[PDB]
Amino acid sequence: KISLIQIFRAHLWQKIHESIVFDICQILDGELDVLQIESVTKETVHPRKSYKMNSSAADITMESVHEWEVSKPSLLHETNDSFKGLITNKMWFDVQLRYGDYDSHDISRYVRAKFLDYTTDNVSMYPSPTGVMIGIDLAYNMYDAYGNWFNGLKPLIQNSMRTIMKANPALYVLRERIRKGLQIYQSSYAELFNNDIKLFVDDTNVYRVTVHKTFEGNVATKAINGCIFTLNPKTGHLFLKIIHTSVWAGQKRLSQLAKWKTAEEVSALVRSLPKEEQPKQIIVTRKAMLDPLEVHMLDFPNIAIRPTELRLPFSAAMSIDKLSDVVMKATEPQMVLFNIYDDWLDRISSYTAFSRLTLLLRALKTNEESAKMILLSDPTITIKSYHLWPSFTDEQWITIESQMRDLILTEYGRKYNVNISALTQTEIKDIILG
Amino acid sequence: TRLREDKAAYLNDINSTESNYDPKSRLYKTETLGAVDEKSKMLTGEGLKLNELNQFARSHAKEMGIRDEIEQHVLVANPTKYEYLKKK
Amino acid sequence: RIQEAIAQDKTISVIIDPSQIGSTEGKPLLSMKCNLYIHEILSRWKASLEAYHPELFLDTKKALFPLLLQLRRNQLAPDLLISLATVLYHLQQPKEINLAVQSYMKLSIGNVAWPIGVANIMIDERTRLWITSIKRLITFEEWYTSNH
Amino acid sequence: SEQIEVEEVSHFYQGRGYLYPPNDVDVDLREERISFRCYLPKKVIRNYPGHPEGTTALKFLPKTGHLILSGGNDHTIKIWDFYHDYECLRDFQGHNKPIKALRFTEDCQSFLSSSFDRSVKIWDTETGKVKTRLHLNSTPADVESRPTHEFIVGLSNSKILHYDLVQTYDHHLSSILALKYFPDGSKFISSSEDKTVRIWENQINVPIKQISDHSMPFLNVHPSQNYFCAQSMDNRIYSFSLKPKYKRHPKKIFKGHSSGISLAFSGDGRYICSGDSKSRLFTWDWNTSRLLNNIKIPGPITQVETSKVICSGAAGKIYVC
Amino acid sequence: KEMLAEARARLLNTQGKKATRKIRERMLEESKRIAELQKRRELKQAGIN
RNA sequence: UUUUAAGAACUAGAUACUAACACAAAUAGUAAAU
Ligand SMILES: [Mg+2]
Repeated sequence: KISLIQIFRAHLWQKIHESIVFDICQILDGELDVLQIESVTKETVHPRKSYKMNSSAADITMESVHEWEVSKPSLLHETNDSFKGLITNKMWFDVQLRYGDYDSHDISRYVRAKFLDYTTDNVSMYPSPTGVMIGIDLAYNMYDAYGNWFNGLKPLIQNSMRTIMKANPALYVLRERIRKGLQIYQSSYAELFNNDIKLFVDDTNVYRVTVHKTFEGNVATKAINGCIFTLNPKTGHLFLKIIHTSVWAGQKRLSQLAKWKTAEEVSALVRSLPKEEQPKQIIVTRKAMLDPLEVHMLDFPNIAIRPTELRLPFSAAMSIDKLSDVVMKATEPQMVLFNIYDDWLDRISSYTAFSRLTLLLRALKTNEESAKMILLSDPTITIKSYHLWPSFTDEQWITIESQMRDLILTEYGRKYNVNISALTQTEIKDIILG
Repeated sequence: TRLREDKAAYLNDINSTESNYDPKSRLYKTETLGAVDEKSKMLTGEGLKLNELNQFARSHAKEMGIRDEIEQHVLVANPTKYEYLKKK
Repeated sequence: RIQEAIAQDKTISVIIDPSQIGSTEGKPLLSMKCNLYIHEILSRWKASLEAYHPELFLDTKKALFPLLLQLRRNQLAPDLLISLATVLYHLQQPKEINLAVQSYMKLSIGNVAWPIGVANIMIDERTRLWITSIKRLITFEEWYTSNH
Repeated sequence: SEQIEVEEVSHFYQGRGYLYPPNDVDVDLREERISFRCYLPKKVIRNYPGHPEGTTALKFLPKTGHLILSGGNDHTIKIWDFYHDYECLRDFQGHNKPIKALRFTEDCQSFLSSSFDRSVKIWDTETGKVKTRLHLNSTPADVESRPTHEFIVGLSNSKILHYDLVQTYDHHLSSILALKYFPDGSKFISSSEDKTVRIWENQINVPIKQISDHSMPFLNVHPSQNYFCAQSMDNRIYSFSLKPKYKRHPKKIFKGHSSGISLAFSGDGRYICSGDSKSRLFTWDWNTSRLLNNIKIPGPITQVETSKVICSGAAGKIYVC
Repeated sequence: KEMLAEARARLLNTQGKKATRKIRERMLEESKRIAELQKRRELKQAGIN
């Protein structure tokens, strides 16, 4: 009972029912002509019909252009049928889910079983006393349809299910997850800048532990406000979702809770946004975020999640004040938007702007406060409220690139006990890129 | 809730022959339409995007960096110095 | 029906005075001003439709229709009008586009947005619908003031 | 909640506030920080009175000791010459219940009072006008003005609140007793009902350091900005440094007296004067670390020119030693 | 000399975690008492009992 | 009738204790392991 309760969560069951059937809401939402389809009319599904097994009801009513010939009910792969027994216009699907077991792993007997009984029963809700059943064993991934038949559907179903059972992601969510539990997995770059909108989520600043006095003597753990850091590398408007420690009040270990509230924020942000401002990808260095993100990213098959293949330096976000100045002032959690690049889109493209930016983050990662002084050594040219980095001239930006660059190389050779003079180019470019 | 207007990539061409959508990272790669060049141009694939518009330029300047460096500035490393080189 | 009067008055402009955003007495007036300003933005987008995402215009108008009617009738809750007005106020300031987006983020999170240059709310479905389109008005404005 | 205030004396106003050109008294209020090597007093000059109940508190005046101001538990506040002069300037009235604490405007024109009636008032020191009243359910304990501008009020209900509400500070558990600023603007030390100190940067909620090892009802900061002095209930004085290492030091300690209270240091840091329940002032040689003098004056709380100190206490009289 | 500080310190504590914990708890109680008192004392200096 | 703290400043780290904080990611007070 433990391992299962993992395997399904955030109502992964219900979500499965939506992904499958709703995705059919599309596929046969748009097939009007060839089957003589007026319109695709489905009943808004009460949230519990997915996991309630008492009794079922007609799902998606097909209301024909003209008229339809209902043969005697057969299976999807029960073949030879004379349609003209009846005629209807309105129809429906019954599409159902069950996790089978070594006694009953044969659906069809279940398909026609449930189908028949339901259809011939009162409580079962039907707009037409004709229809179709499509079941699935999640356990052995099987599926079927025992319906009445007017012509043309059969292969539409067949092939369409080939797709579904091989695609509609929720299933791929299981087959990932089941393999988690089982621990079976069969053995044996610059594109960041392409047109579609690419976002950076990095969560190391989300839950910040803070060490404090233990009544007697011990080391006390706590936390102080975080926020979720996301940006597109291109157009430089920062999305900070403020994390106000109130959030964590009473509950649990906040590792899991961190990851799940990060996911739920990122999702909510996405949903709320318009189709034009939505991303086509998401890129995160922390892979502990995979599952929470994904599981809340079932809802948008359009978007495609992609991890890092490569070593990355995003944890220094807070050490550059003004944003952190904002983090420490928040009375109640909220979004704030910012500007990443100061103004780097005039004198450059965002391209080497980002190269310099990563390098800045780096020398902020290794030696830190030396870099902070390097920046603000001469404050005698002053940063506006809108900028973050010290405003410069060409030369200043330039040489500071050189110097900040120099740190990790030198400190490197010294500190990691392998020489800087014996280096090969490609490892230099490596640490520089990562 | 899902926007019903914009099709999931994998439904674009149903036949299992079409092109492979690997549901983990949700990325079509080859394009879904390999048969009929659509009368009106139609998703042309993911790969059809990657070269386009803002990354080529980068590829060029980086070529100029390699070959210049044998001919000492570094694209990723010091950008603007090189950059204004490639300008000149 | 004073709301039927304010909507017919040609003495009200689209300009938002930030000092009125949280006023209880000025609620009916500010509500109409927000209605008038949104129409004005949709008007300029219309006038240059071919130049800025013409395929998103119709959907944006439809999502904003119910909000506009409410603004015209002064049916928005206090906290909601306050947040919307704040976003629109900053939007009227070219060099304050970032403060508008920041305010927008609060509103979308369910928090009250107060003028930044100068606690909580609840969000519904149809309400979530117009809050999303507001972001489109912001992106259009940034493009408009940038391309002329 | 109504309002009624009165004016003391017909002196009125070149056109000057009473507070303003002390100038006249022997010496100079503008005065350099160290008057000279310091002295301890034997002779008491003024009764003051007016109050029929022991003064809650006594303060002086922003800049130099031009005026003196007292808090009465009869719901009254009075201003005084502070030069031993008979006249008490203008009376203030407007609290329901006994006034617990006060603070002055760094510039010196505004004045703040906190009382057990759950209200806090901002006053015009030149008219006695109740300028503004600040709400909140909790009774408000010690309140300070920012040395440059927000109110900082310590509450019985854990929190400390900055007011224009700007910033709440929830970290403290139990009542808050006193708030100082170790370095102006940047940091302050709050001492709380829970036996701990919380140090913070300004306007930022989280606390920089936590110190706990009986209680600290009153804490004061040296004129050099180098030491802190708390009158722990446990009958001792604990010395702390405002400079960076907030570590209490063994070398300086004071236990010649038994006990809320004020501890003050003679300008030039030569002496420390504690006021205690028994009513005897304890004067210690800060440098040599020894009770140098002691008085049994009063039949005592706050103790504040090198020629004198001013005390108050539960007999309701302000005395000058 | 540091190990000798260690042992030399060790021998001289006879109790165990519990007793020491008590010593603390009790003293904390005493401070609570004294505090509550001087509360009442200063309230008496305002006359309200 | 009581009473003497050698006083002040500077500085560094070294041994310790600790902390559900951080290295396809997960453990607790009936039982533990070639
Ligand atoms: Mg046990």
